[PDB]
Amino acid sequence: CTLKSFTVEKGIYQTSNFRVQPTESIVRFPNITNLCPFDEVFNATRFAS
Amino acid sequence: STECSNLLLQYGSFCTQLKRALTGIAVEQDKNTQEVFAQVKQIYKTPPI
Repeated sequence: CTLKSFTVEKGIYQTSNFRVQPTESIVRFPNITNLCPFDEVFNATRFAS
Repeated sequence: STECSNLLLQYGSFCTQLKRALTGIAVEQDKNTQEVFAQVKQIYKTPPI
């Protein structure tokens, strides 16, 4: 593929790059259980002028 | 970045040019040492005395 030829002569050739694929994924987020009172802002009486 | 990896393929084969260019330099470095330090056919060892 790299040499663009079916026949390849003796030698050593750079071909591509290899890397370890990640096994899995980890997510670490802050652990605060309080629901954030967005609802209190929208659900209200007459808004500020 | 996987998305960036997708974008890189679009730009072209610029990497292959660099790999070819850098490889030629690397080969020449080994050749330079060969011409200077390898000019004797047989290794000579000094006499014990």
